[PDB]
Amino acid sequence: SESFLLNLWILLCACLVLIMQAGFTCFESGNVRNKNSVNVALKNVSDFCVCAVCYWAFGYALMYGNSIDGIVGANGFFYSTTTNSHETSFFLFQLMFCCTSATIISGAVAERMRFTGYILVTLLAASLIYPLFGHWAWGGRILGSETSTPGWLEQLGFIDFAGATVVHSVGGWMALACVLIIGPRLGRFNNKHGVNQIFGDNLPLTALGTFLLFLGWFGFNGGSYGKIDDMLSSVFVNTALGGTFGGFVVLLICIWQQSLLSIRFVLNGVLAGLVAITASANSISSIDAATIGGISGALSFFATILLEKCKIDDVVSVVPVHLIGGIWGTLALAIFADGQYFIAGNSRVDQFLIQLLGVVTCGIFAFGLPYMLIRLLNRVYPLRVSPRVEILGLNFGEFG
Amino acid sequence: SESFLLNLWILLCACLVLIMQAGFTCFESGNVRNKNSVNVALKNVSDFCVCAVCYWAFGYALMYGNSIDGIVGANGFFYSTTTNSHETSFFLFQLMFCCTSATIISGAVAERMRFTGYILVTLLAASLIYPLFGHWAWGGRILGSETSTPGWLEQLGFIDFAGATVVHSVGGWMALACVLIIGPRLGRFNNKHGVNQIFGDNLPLTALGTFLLFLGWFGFNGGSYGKIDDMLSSVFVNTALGGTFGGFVVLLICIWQQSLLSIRFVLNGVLAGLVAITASANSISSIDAATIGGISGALSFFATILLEKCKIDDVVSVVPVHLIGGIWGTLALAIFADGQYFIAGNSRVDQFLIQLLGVVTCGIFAFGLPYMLIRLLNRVYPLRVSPRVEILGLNFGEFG
Amino acid sequence: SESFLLNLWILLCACLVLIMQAGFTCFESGNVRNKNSVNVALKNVSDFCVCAVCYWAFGYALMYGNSIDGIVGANGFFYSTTTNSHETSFFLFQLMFCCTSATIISGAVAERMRFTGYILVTLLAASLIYPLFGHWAWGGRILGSETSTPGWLEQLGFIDFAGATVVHSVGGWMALACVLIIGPRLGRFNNKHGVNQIFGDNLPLTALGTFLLFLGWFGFNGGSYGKIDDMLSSVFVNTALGGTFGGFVVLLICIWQQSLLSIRFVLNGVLAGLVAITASANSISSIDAATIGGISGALSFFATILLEKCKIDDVVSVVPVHLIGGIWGTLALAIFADGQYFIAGNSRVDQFLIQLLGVVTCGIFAFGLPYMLIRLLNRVYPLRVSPRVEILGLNFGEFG
Ligand SMILES: [Cl-]
Ligand SMILES: [Cl-]
Ligand SMILES: [Cl-]
Repeated sequence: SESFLLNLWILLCACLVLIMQAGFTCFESGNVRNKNSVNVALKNVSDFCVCAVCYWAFGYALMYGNSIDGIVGANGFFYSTTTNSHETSFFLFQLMFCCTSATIISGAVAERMRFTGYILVTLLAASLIYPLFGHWAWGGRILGSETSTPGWLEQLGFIDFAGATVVHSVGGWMALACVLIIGPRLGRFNNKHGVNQIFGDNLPLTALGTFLLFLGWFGFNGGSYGKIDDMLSSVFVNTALGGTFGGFVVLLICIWQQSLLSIRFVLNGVLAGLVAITASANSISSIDAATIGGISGALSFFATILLEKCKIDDVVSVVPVHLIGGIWGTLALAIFADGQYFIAGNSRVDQFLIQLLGVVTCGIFAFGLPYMLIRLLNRVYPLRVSPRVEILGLNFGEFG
Repeated sequence: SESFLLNLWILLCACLVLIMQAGFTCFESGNVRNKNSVNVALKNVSDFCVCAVCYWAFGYALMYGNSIDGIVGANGFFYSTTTNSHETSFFLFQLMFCCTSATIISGAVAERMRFTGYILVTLLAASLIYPLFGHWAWGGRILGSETSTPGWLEQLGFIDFAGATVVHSVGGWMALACVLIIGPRLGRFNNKHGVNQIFGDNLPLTALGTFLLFLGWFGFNGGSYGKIDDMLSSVFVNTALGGTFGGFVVLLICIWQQSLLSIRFVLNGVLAGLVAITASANSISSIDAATIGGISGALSFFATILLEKCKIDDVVSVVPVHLIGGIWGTLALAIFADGQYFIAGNSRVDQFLIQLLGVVTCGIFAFGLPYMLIRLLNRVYPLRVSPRVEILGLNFGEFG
Repeated sequence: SESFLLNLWILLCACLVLIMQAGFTCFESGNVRNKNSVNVALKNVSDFCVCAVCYWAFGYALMYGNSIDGIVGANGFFYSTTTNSHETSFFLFQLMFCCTSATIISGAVAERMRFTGYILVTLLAASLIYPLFGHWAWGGRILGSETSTPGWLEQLGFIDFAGATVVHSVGGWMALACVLIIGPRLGRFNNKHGVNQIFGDNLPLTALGTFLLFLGWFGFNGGSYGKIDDMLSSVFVNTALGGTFGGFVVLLICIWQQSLLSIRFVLNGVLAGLVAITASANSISSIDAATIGGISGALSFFATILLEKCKIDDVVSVVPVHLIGGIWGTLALAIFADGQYFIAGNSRVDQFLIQLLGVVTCGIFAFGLPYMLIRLLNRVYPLRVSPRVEILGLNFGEFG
């Protein structure tokens, strides 16, 4: 039966996506202080299970089900059986994407968000924000379907190969809302323009985590390809170049400017390069992959510094990596991608405009609505830990 | 040639099984104190090599060779060549299973078992217990054989898709024998009903380890499927749901009862869910996978507390995860599995009875015989470290 | 299209090779002191990105391009498009090999080499040494080419299945040059024959790293196979036996001689066994894989002790593992490999002689030339950190 190879491919790609969970756990846990080390681990596994349960129970239905009004899908609840012989593999892969998007959120708020806060934000992400935006961008993109209808953004021509916007930007916007609402760590910023660095206690784990993320990204992009043809290997090369030029560019910056704890920035550079090529890995050349990735690295470095100037404390640099990288990648698609991947009646300017409309829509929905709901939640159920718990650390203070 | 795809699948699944070794190393090492950190690592790599050598030299022969009397197989020693074009891939995968079962044993006895004790218990597991029980349950299940004869349990109808009993229960029973014989850590229990917690010093590594185990489990189940058809992806979905509902259920328990160091229990919940679906991933629905996994999570939580009440010190909760999860999964198969996977002349009651006979046989052989031999060994070659070595830690005390 | 399965195989094997990067990071970082922990991580990610950029930009061209004079290839710069439907997958896999070879170098010089020194040595490796030796040994071995010409060593009959010489020996020779030039750590050796051990502070990570390397090695060997046939699974079995007998033999030595911190040696044994079978995994029996791997383990143990006697400080034992294992594997091919894999007009003696010529050529070029250039560089740009930085540690002293 023909359908075997593609199913096996998707299943293996889904496995690689799951290693990104290990990667996030390591990346975050090494960027935090020992007194907070256990919290990050509990949240990463807990967040995963919650997200999976939600996506299985109804998130897949909302995102990929037949569209009632075009807002939201309305079938595929408690996913089990299908007549589409690619759908089960696809469901598993898409479940891993949902888990990715939500996991992304949690690294920004480290060292001062209460545990039940991670859970409630994860619920919001998995239940509403991710599947709804998902439907609008990718609602019609069901592997092996005969019967599918495009989401409204998708129909206007919005392109996102593997989720620079759908996964990465959605996570990043929600992370930005979270850090603005809970506020900066004690001791991070002082009085006028004072910025103290707070360094993780297990930074080798952050390099392990960077390599695990990089590995998982091959599955992330490779499993989104929708088929097999002789151009699949070009998605892999472009993934490798995106990440490596992201890091290499930051390395050049960093040698030049003699950055202290340069390890944080080069590692984030790699991740930003990977995020940026996620929109377009299938539609660009190797030179353009290097270019897009490299620029994303540079953007991540400058965005990190900008956030500090704004007194926003994003512990692992979710916003510089995922949000700025994801916006950059989504727009860059219009600039660099071979025009044959666009709508026939779209020029590069037309593609730029719809990529931008997607970016803006994502910001309004994934920053705007969470910002309002999380601010509401926080008035009646404070999300920041007590000063005592922050000082002593979530390990002893929160988890005894 | 047709046989290529299945061979490549098995080889990749075997690779995933090997990442479970990394996962066990991290899971255990994070649950132990720094003064013992090196011991756990030395034992994990050492145990692997010993087990592999044994399985290659003769364990495969005993487990899968043509059956002399039905007790034990008697060909395939020093495995090299075959006329079965699937046998070499299969041998490698089965070798990784043997290594899995033995590795499982070692986390229960942490912080007070002498190194050479791990080695001798590993020898017992790999040489006798695992391959013999293996033969009885799976002796006929040689990928691509024309000529095979079923083991006696297998012949009566005993079902175990990927080893809830064969791998997980066997390891767990041997772990239980080991902890009973070496006894509890100093400072764990006091006088009447006193229970002191002893917490690991690198618990982020235990989350890394949980994700690596979860990833490896896809290979563990996927490589046991015996073929490819369009239902393979359902084994993957059921694996994902088993693990995630295991963790999710414990999370619900834990929020409710406000558990201290909840991270230990949610992580074990995930592993218990995975163990439970290992018996039946190919024969149940997605809803039943969630159900079986979820119940396994709950059982693991309550079993953990029960063992403490019995003053049994199982450091990483091998028995709650692997043994209680494995027994539960093996019995649950009769309750939930589609009856088409049973013998034609078996009802659910008949299947329940043979699943139970398998459970009991496993306990008698894998707990009973090791308990007796290890107790004998311990009289003449004490397996517990000296109090000085336990207090100072196996790193300095044992490994200088 | 037929070419799909092999491409997917190569891409997945390349993914496994990338996990070796994670493995090296863990292996080295656990063998170093906490005060140096961050440096090792920064160097591992930085080294990767640099190597990738070089290999993409021109290293692939030098190594695999059409041969101008036979010294060096001269096309394939900024690799992008091809008419060979296997070439892109191959390029990615070969890029990961180049990164492997260079990464290997860096663990020997830990705790006292300046960061910019790692970068400059990496540039030398990736720009000149690896691709040029690569061309001579493997220049004609382009997956799916019709038009290829063999490198001069290759033409004489030099065999190296996956790079015991090309990857491992090249890295090891360059590592040896580096440690001789920067010299031993402060406090390592004293006066006459005094040897103080300096132990890593996170040795559990070195076991994680050993398992990740072992896993990646399946991809390393499997992706070098050049095709699919029914003997591919035998390369996997031989990989498993090589590594496990390497460790098992050292375990036997170590129990016997009661080695302190035995974990370091057994782990290195496993890696040495894997390195040794890298030359011949496709051409030997399972018994010979065990034999070659086992001997490599023993050699690694004795080489470790020898280097200490010579007052050479190789922190993670790169030279005992990669160089001594790689030389041993390359020569062992002549001894054990089925003669059908040789040139028709070559006996075992003829094969021995060309394997030896390859070994010697590699030493002259990959030790001799780097030794001279790095010694020159060091006169004008000292590669060793200041005593203050070594004592305080590269984390604070170098990275603030
Ligand atoms: Cl935190
Ligand atoms: Cl221990
Ligand atoms: Cl260093």
